[PDB]
Amino acid sequence: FILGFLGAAGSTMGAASMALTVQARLLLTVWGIKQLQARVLAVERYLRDQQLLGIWGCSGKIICCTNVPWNDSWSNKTINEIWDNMTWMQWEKEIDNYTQHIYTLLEVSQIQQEKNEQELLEL
Amino acid sequence: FILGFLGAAGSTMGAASMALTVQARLLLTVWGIKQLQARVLAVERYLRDQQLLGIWGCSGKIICCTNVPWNDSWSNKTINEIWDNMTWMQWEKEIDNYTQHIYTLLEVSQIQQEKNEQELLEL
Amino acid sequence: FILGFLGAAGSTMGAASMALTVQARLLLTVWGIKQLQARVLAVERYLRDQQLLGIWGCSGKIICCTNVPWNDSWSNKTINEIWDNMTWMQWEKEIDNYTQHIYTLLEVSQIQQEKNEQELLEL
Amino acid sequence: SQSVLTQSASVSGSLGQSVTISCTGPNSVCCSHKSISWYQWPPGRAPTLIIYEDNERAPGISPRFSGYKSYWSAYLTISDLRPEDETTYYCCSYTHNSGCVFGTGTKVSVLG
Amino acid sequence: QGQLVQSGATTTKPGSSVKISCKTSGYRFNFYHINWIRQTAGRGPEWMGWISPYSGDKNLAPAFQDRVNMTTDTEVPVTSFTSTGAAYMEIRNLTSDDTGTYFCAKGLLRDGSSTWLPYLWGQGTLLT
Ligand SMILES: *[C@@H]1O[C@H](CO)[C@@H](O[C@@H]2O[C@H](CO)[C@@H](O[C@@H]3O[C@H](CO[C@H]4O[C@H](CO)[C@@H](O)[C@H](O[C@H]5O[C@H](CO)[C@@H](O)[C@H](O)[C@@H]5O)[C@@H]4O)[C@@H](O)[C@H](O[C@H]4O[C@H](CO)[C@@H](O)[C@H](O)[C@@H]4O)[C@@H]3O)[C@H](O)[C@H]2NC(C)=O)[C@H](O)[C@H]1NC(C)=O
Ligand SMILES: *[C@@H]1O[C@H](CO)[C@@H](O)[C@H](O)[C@H]1NC(C)=O
Ligand SMILES: *[C@@H]1O[C@H](CO)[C@@H](O)[C@H](O)[C@H]1NC(C)=O
Ligand SMILES: *[C@@H]1O[C@H](CO)[C@@H](O)[C@H](O)[C@H]1NC(C)=O
Ligand SMILES: *[C@@H]1O[C@H](CO)[C@@H](O)[C@H](O)[C@H]1NC(C)=O
Ligand SMILES: *[C@@H]1O[C@H](CO)[C@@H](O)[C@H](O)[C@H]1NC(C)=O
Ligand SMILES: *[C@@H]1O[C@H](CO)[C@@H](O)[C@H](O)[C@H]1NC(C)=O
Repeated sequence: FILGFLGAAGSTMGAASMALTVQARLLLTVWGIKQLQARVLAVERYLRDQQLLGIWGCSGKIICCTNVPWNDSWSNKTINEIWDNMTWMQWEKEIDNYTQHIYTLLEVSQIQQEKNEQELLEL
Repeated sequence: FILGFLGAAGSTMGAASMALTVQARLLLTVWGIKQLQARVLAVERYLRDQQLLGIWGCSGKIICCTNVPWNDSWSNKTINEIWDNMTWMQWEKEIDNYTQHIYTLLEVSQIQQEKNEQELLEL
Repeated sequence: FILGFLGAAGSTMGAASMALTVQARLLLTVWGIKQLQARVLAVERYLRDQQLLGIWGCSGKIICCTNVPWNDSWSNKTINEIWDNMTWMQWEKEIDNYTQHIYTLLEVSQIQQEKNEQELLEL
Repeated sequence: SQSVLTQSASVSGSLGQSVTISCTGPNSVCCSHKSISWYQWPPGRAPTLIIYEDNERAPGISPRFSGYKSYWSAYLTISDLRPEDETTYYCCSYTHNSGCVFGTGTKVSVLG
Repeated sequence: QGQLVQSGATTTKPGSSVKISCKTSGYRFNFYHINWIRQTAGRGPEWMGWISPYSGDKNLAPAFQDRVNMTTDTEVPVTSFTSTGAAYMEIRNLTSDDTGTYFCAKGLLRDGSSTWLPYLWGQGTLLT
């Protein structure tokens, strides 16, 4: 295999982008109630993720390319000084402000993609 | 943005079909128990919808075209007098009887699609 | 319709592979607690299945072909003496040992597929 | 009368036959840059919309009625003449944010 | 799919002004424009103008601009898809050339390119 579950947490994003299905598997009365509570919460956070992947056209993807051009206002950094230097945790602390802005940009591109796809299959 | 969450409830189906991801986001001890109960029920109704979209080949779609020809027994109305006149709520009150019949028609078309797709990739 | 829900349990795999959406539909205080418990458990086992179909590239498929070549160590049996003879229950009792090995083979093929697909759309 | 949109004056037909009524004006009201609406209109009473957008019928309109618009004139044909077709018919040019520029009428007689 | 009943047959003399009513029922009055047409003994049909029971918008032909007083009420909801409203039609410099039958006409659709096309007509009112 590879390193394991989160084993590339302090690794470069280039090596960490490989084998992402190791963290895609393990993502899914006082004792009984507090055990069932965590069970329902787990399904919620997971579904919230699949929900996002669905309304982005990535439902069923681990690596998913899109249409939204990378705005340099988010980060004027090269592909090289990101994927061969910064770790995934460092990176999204830098995109932390712009993460809720890109999320909106991905939904319009999926809604304006099937809207066009609808016109395509009208012929 | 657009009007918001259900903002096109009394709007024409043509304008309402645009920006459907606004109602795709917000779709997912006496107080504690009655709060957790609503939490489990929500995940159920949502999954029942994604379940249907899956066994229709639309898993991950907002607008999804299919194969089933529109039977005029359901409604002999033009595309014009629907998408530029009736609101989405008016429409499905008219298709209310035939909704559980079309649901069956969509599943056979997805089962008889991958069955053929199976023969395709045998070559 | 066809036979119904599991109606092809003792039928040949060839006939049973047809109309698989009949078992894809019906898959999803002492009384209240033991009723809600089964409700949360159901969503879990179901999601575990969709979770697997997702990290296999089959998210949204009923019949899904892949890349992994069929190792004869699992079973040196012909396509004929399987799909026209053994029932689905007989079959997976024979693959029972190798089922957790193939599951791993399907995830690498999906991770090493989008990894290549990423390079494809770089041009 | 001052209508800039002329029709085929008057025309007649026989039971079981089909008719056709023209409709054309100058480059200011016809046709490739304007819709056309056809109205059945008994004398001084309640009219009825027959065809809008050149070839689309109103709800319930019998399939006999038909339309066609070339770059200089639009035509209204009445397939299978039934006895209840004795009246006058007018056209109209219009866009989305304009008004109905009506026609000069074409009384139709189905005597037979 | 509803009725558009108007006023009676009120005949005045030149220079004056006449009010014509147009009460709706059986259809959401706010969803479709209200057009006003007439057929005078001297011309054929003539389009006067429409009004929006929702946008409050007015668009009349330049032939009837500085003469028409066109207004509407506000629909009284009967059901979720039904209502009852009324449009009003007045004219300024009235003559005997304007003598003819007048009606109101509910629009055709709510969107597209044929939204205001006078589809559903009233009953007719004879002027001077
Ligand atoms: C609630 O429900 C009501 C009624 O159902 C909806 O209102 C109707 O909306 C439709 C579509 O949006 C309208 O049809 C359009 O009409 C315009 C005409 O507007 C133009 O002309 C007017 C007169 O000349 C003029 O007033 C307009 O100017 C602006 O200013 C006014 C000020 O009042 C403003 O109200 C206008 O909105 C304008 O912004 C304007 O110049 C016509 O142009 C449209 O055709 C175009 O668009 C369609 C696609 O929509 C396209 O196919 C065409 O080719 C063309 O490009 C279209 O016919 C209708 O007039 C409205 N009113 C009714 C039916 O009474 C309302 O939208 C609903 N709201 C919600 C939130 O659901
Ligand atoms: C980048 O984002 C800013 C807002 O954060 C926006 O104003 C600007 O137009 C964007 N530029 C590009 C090229 O997308
Ligand atoms: C996010 O916003 C805060 C506002 O206080 C700012 O201090 C911080 O630098 C911003 N982060 C980035 C990555 O721009
Ligand atoms: C339409 O549906 C009816 C049953 O509701 C069926 O008998 C008929 O064959 C169908 N017609 C078409 C053209 O699909
Ligand atoms: C549905 O069936 C009921 C049976 O009582 C009938 O009254 C109703 O009109 C039907 N709806 C449609 C849209 O046909
Ligand atoms: C079959 O599986 C065995 C382990 O079970 C492995 O050693 C062998 O290389 C595999 N052969 C092929 C052809 O995949
Ligand atoms: C699985 O392993 C057990 C080990 O005890 C063995 O007895 C059994 O035959 C194996 N099953 C298959 C199908 O090889």
